[PDB]
Amino acid sequence: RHLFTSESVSEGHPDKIADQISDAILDAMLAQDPQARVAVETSVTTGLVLVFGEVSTKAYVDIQKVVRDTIKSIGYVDGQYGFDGDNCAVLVSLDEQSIGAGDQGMMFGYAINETPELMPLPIALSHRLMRKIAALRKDGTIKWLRPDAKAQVTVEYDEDNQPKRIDTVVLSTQHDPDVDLDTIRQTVIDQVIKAVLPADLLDDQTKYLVNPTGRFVIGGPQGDAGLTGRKVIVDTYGGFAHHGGGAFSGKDATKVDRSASYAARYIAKNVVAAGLADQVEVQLAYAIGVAEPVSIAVDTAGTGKVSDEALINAIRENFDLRPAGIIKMLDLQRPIYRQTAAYGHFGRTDIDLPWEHTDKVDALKAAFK
Amino acid sequence: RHLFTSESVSEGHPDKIADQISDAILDAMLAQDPQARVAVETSVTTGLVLVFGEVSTKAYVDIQKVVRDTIKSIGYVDGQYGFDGDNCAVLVSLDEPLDQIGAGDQGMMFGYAINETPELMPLPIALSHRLMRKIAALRKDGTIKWLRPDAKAQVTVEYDEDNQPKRIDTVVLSTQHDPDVDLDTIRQTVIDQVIKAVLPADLLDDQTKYLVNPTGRFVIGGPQGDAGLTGRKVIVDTYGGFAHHGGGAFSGKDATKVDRSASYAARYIAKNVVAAGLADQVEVQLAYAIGVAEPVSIAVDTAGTGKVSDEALINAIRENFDLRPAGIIKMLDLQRPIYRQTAAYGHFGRTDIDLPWEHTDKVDALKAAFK
Amino acid sequence: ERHLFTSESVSEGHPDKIADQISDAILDAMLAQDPQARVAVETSVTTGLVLVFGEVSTKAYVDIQKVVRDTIKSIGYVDGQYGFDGDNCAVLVSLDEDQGMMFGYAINETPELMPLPIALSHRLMRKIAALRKDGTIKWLRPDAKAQVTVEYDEDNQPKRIDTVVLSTQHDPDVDLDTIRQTVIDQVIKAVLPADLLDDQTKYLVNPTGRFVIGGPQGDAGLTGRKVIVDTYGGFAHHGGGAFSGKDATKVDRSASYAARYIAKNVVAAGLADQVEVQLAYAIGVAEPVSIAVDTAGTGKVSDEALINAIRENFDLRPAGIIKMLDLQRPIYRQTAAYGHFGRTDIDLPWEHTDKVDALKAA
Amino acid sequence: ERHLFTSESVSEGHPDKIADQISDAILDAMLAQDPQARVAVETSVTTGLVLVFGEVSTKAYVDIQKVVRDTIKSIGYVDGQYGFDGDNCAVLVSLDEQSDQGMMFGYAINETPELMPLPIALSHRLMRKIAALRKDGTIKWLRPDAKAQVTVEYDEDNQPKRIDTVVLSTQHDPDVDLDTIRQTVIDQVIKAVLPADLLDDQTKYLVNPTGRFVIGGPQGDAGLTGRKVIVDTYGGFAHHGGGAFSGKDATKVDRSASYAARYIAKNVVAAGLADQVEVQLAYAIGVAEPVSIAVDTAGTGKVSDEALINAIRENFDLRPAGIIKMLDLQRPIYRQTAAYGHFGRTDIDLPWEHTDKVDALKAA
Ligand SMILES: Nc1ncnc2c1ncn2[C@@H]1O[C@H](COP(=O)(O)OP(=O)(O)NP(=O)(O)O)[C@@H](O)[C@H]1O
Ligand SMILES: Nc1ncnc2c1ncn2[C@@H]1O[C@H](COP(=O)(O)OP(=O)(O)NP(=O)(O)O)[C@@H](O)[C@H]1O
Ligand SMILES: [K+]
Ligand SMILES: [K+]
Ligand SMILES: [K+]
Ligand SMILES: [Mg+2]
Ligand SMILES: [Mg+2]
Ligand SMILES: [Mg+2]
Ligand SMILES: [Mg+2]
Ligand SMILES: [Mg+2]
Ligand SMILES: [Mg+2]
Ligand SMILES: [Mg+2]
Ligand SMILES: [Mg+2]
Repeated sequence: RHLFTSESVSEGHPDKIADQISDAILDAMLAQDPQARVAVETSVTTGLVLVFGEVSTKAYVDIQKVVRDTIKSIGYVDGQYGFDGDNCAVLVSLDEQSIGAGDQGMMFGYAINETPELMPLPIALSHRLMRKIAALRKDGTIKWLRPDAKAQVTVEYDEDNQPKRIDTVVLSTQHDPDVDLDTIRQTVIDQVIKAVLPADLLDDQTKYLVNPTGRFVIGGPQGDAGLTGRKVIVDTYGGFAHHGGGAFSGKDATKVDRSASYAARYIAKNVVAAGLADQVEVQLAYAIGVAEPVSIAVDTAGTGKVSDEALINAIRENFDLRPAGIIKMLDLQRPIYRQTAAYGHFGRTDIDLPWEHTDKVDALKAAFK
Repeated sequence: RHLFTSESVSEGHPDKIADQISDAILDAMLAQDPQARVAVETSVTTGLVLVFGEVSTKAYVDIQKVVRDTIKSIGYVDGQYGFDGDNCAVLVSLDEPLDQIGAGDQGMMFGYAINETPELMPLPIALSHRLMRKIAALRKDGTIKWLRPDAKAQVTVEYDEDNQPKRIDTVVLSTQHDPDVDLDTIRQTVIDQVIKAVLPADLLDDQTKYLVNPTGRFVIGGPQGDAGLTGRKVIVDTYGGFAHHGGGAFSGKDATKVDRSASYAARYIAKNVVAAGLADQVEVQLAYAIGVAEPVSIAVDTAGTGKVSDEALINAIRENFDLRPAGIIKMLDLQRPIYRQTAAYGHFGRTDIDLPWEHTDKVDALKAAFK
Repeated sequence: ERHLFTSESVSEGHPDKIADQISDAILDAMLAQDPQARVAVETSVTTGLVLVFGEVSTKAYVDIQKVVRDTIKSIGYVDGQYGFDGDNCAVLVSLDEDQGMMFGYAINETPELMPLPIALSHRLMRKIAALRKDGTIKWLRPDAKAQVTVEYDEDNQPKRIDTVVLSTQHDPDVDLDTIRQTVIDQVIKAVLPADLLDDQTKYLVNPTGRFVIGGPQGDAGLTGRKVIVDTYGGFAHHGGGAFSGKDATKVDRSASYAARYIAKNVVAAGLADQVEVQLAYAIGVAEPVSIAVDTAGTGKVSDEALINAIRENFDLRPAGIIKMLDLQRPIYRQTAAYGHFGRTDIDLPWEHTDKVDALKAA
Repeated sequence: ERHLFTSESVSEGHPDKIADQISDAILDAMLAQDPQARVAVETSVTTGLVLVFGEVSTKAYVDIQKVVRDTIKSIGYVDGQYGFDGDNCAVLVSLDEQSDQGMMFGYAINETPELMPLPIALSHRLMRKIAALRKDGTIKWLRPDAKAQVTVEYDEDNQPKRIDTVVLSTQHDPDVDLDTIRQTVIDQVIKAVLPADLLDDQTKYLVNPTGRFVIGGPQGDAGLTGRKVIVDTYGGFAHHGGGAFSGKDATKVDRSASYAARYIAKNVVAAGLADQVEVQLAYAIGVAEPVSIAVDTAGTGKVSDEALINAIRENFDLRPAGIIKMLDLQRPIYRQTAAYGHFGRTDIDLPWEHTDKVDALKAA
């Protein structure tokens, strides 16, 4: 029985709090200094936010205000949650310091026509569940919802490895303590899960598990811990793709780890959007102090409507893949990163990310003329 | 040109300092309480070690002593380096059949093995690990007294049309050193006593690029200029990006965490399959459901190197491995202090230490399943 | 020119007192299992944070996190609406493994033989706290402060009470007029002696106004930054140690307790109306090398003769003081708020007047 | 019975003084750009750690990390030798952004030219000398952390009769034996600073009686802002309202009125209106002027107490705002006070140590 599970987490999850803080600080600095170099880790545990890293910028930023404001947007805005943007400890250890690649790295991109956003079905549905739960909290539709939430979607795959059905949805949400489990369960199933899962993939055997922990009143960093870059699979493709092993949040586009991974997605997505494959993993190899990627591999899983060598050729001709090139190409020296630090860097329908534009379709179509 | 790069890092790298501390605390507790539940993150920056997490144990452990002792073994001792086990800040924020123990995460875990190396690991990650382990051994036995703990290796292997390892294209190796040694000496010494001591001669040619400390001088390192966190070397810890990920991290977690135990089990499978000659390579894929001991689903990718059916191989695995969380713990004897040693130079492919999930003692069981 | 003198006291809830009580709660925890425990434990508290740091040497097993969080809960920080909570705040722990002057003071201004300003300040903070904790006033929150200005006559006798300033943390659902009338009636008028009050006595309750979030939230607190509050409200001189976080091995603490024990017994015996006792220790000499005494000419006896009675009736060696006052017991958390001296509400050995007959007889 | 009195001072290197200097270095940094800067900055220091925390409200842009690490380097913790280092130690920062019915006491006494009690003054002079000798490189084996305790013997009339005991403990490189440490401190520090006319063959000199002392600063110990208040003031000769100075801008009457109280005491005694005086200021909530001024001359008054209080009300602006203008306190002048005493300073120029109100008081 071919079953595959992917997870996503809300803005409220401690690991995502860390990622959003790291990227909020990045935005704050790019907002004043497009040239800002940034390398900012965040750690969060019971009542604590430690920010630490190197930075090099002309920008003047009140880190405390950025951290506390980020935590408030997420929804931690009164002490009944245990965690509060105004009342939590914030400790800061920042150093201040004011082409060609710096890492001998591998970066991977992926796309697949399983969903309109060209993402695998499990990660895409997980993301849509966390984004819906969050929207329902924030617009005030469900007043008892608290920030921290998690979804795991198990999809059952065919003989052809096509998505046959949805086997299990696990969804856990933080809530006000004045709401009983039966209400939380019925409400999530009805207004979150059944609002987002396509009806044609559900049957009477689909398992819906809401808050299997039971009550979940105190959350965020309170019982738990959270760190920058511990939701890499959530951040990318839910484990459909390979990894060079950087993490994104807290890093400016100077970091090819981040910029080439965005570029790799841009390629994969345009290839599949153009119909040149049903799925493709793009593999970029950089050498230290060589701008151009030293090597480009491509895996279509034999869904390629074109040669592998011919596809690699189209990509070398229509994408600038030098670190500097990618920055100009995707316009990455702008404060666009806080919004990526929850609900996935890839497959985003709710916000406009440059590497999700399908504006290289005509360029690629034309390359076979 | 089909090129593929993997990195490994020394005990001295800040991310690995974090991983070793988290797992040193785990060992300390298992050493007194095999039943110890542990979830311990570590963060390290300039002169600082923050330890934080949940724990539940009958053990009495001096966390400060464990952290400072771990940092000293790594080699940060007697105040030379700017990071020191005796002199650094340490802050601690700690909270306080075999069927019916089912899984807690609705997770995916992956295992991998490939006959590219005797340890049955991909060539890039394996060589990277061997370089960091050699540099470390040479420091610690005192063969090269000017070496400092923090070091990094990136090995680029060139693959032919059939994706077989053709040659070694580039080795990048950066090491921390005493400031009284010039770059030319560092470079010639690393090339001769580390790289040429470890890279198989038959994969080297006059076009192999050796870049040692391409940044230049590297005197202050560890957490000093940098930052390090538990579970930010997951690719280093596993298969150098040859395999897929459910997205746990290992260090700081007791074997109660199926994220860790099933990943160990998945390697044990993959390695025994390939060791038995039932494939040249296999990725093993385990799917667990919340509160179901048995994996709900097992997939297997041989890349058409399978000497046996996929359905028949999955069958042999279900018959010869206990894959219940509790089962894996008994099977691999995981309630022992065996984890500090995994937190640098890879969890997989280890020839220098004895890890249960690296034993090839299920070969005859699997061979026998096809006669 | 009006001879006015002001002293302040602060509640368990004040951030500096939170620090002092945590440091001393950890000390008690260890003495409770190991009377020989050596302890030197500083605490710092700011927005949502408690850093504990210091040296310790003990056979005791103590969960520091549990001690810190339990201390903070007793103080009354027990739900997140206060901003500060024993369950939800950050707790960081950094625990490793004198040629001095000390001063004592006593004065017959109050039955406890303390200066009137510090004594009244302490009684106000102790009453406000009792009223919160027994649930008499449900809208009170932990953090509170009192400043009592006493007017002194010619002869420097307490003539009247000029001003009482009292500021308390409260639930936000209670109006200022209610807070003021309630504190005046159930705290101030319950504690200030009527014979020292007149129609000119100024009562200022929460002159800042509303005060809903407090403790370490807006502020900062450190171990040993309420030394004047802890002692005699500025009537006395200081060698300049602080008490909380230190076992009785620290002569800074033990000799200061001993100095009070002397002063109090001298004045209780009627040998003076007031006395400051001054103890000088030399490094590696058990006995104090020198004892001075200032009666402010209220001495019923010679200074040299009084010093003589003290040398004859008190063991003043560090070891001696520990045995004499039985100081290797967990009795210190109690002292870390509402004053080390003049305590009628708890039993401290250095407040016993059991050496009166010994000094009368001399 | 022998009337003996001991005061201590500590070096820049002592952990409590490291905390005080960091808190005041941050204050200076902000006043340097914003004279109007409101500041309330605590520092804590333990093994390899500096936590900075407090409220602040300023137009100034300050790299706190750079200020902390630079302060620690001046103190002498500079090249990874000592186990505490300005470049290698942890620095954590928790600063919030916002852009008293008190007693304060002053004291002066003609026991020393600076008009300070002899014990605290001599203690300060020993720590300042030990520090100068380290920093100018005269004694290369000295390390930052050091402590002095001076016991003075007093007469029946409480006049300084002699110096009974000097205790001085210094941190040192481990390659130097105790006999060298002792002879060097006695010769180049103690005998360089103690007035010969107060020494006799009974004067006890104890140098490093503890023994070896190679690791110090915050390493084995802990240090906090405002735990050297007696050292910072008058060595226990005076009374205390119970503020601490370092980390606080002059907006804090705790600090500004204490400076003002010293300014008064010193000018009174400098004018010869008394041999010693303790000045006592009482402030009431919402009254700029001190509500009450007491004065204790210990019967050394050459004038009435009521007449002296009158001269003080007529010649000093004692309103919080008044004191700031009077002593020009909205300037970066505070880092220098955070070691070797706020009062009696001969080596630096502090406004509250000027004796420029003598003629005003003489004339009254
Ligand atoms: N001047 C230098 N020259 C060379 N190497 C250095 C220098 N300074 C630091 N390093 C090393 O480079 C490391 C950073 O590499 P890396 O492993 O990428 O860091 P990371 O903090 O784990 N981030 P990332 O891999 O991008 O997700 C440091 O931890 C040191 O090991
Ligand atoms: N004490 C708790 N009570 C209730 N729910 C909790 C508690 N602790 C954790 N959780 C929930 O479980 C989540 C942690 O699970 P997970 O997403 O695996 O995070 P992680 O362990 O921080 N990261 P990783 O190891 O990289 O997979 C929390 O964010 C909550 O959703
Ligand atoms: K966690
Ligand atoms: K880093
Ligand atoms: K101290
Ligand atoms: Mg985590
Ligand atoms: Mg990287
Ligand atoms: Mg890192
Ligand atoms: Mg998980
Ligand atoms: Mg304070
Ligand atoms: Mg002292
Ligand atoms: Mg101390
Ligand atoms: Mg005050």
